Amino acid sequence: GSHMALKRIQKELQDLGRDPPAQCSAGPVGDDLFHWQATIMGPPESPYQGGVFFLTIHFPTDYPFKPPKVAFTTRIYHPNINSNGSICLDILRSQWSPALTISKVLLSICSLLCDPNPDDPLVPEIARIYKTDRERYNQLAREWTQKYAM
Ligand SMILES: [Cl-]
Ligand SMILES: [Cl-]
Ligand SMILES: [Cl-]
Ligand SMILES: [Cl-]
Ligand SMILES: [Cl-]
Ligand SMILES: [Cl-]
Ligand code: NA
Repeated sequence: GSHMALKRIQKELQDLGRDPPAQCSAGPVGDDLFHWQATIMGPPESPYQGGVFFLTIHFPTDYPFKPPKVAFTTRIYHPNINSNGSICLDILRSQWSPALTISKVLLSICSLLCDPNPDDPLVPEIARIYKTDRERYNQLAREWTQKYAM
């Protein structure tokens, strides 16, 4: 009894090894199954193309009924990800469902890199630039990718 999160995390880890993603990867940090690290590749047609971005993940005690805590540890220019690596994504808060897995979360973050959401922003200056001056947004996102993520 009382191994809800661990059993779920172990099952996700097993499944991940059997049929992993292409654009991202993840796994536990040593013996601590509650602490994972992940990598996301900048999506190919996005201004993040060529970049490699690292993330840290902590699963809560009541996983899968509460969402994982996920943050970037690589700098990225994006309206939903701030300079501390915090991420604003609905499925990490009010739209979490136990149906979601860490692989699905990571793929959703990849989708968010492809298609930022300035209506749920975390960095208002970037949200405004994205919404109204896409050329500038793309150029800055490319420069940040080249400075920090290659
Ligand atoms: Cl159990
Ligand atoms: Cl297996
Ligand atoms: Cl909890
Ligand atoms: Cl665009
Ligand atoms: Cl540089
Ligand atoms: Cl620098
Ligand atoms: Na968008």
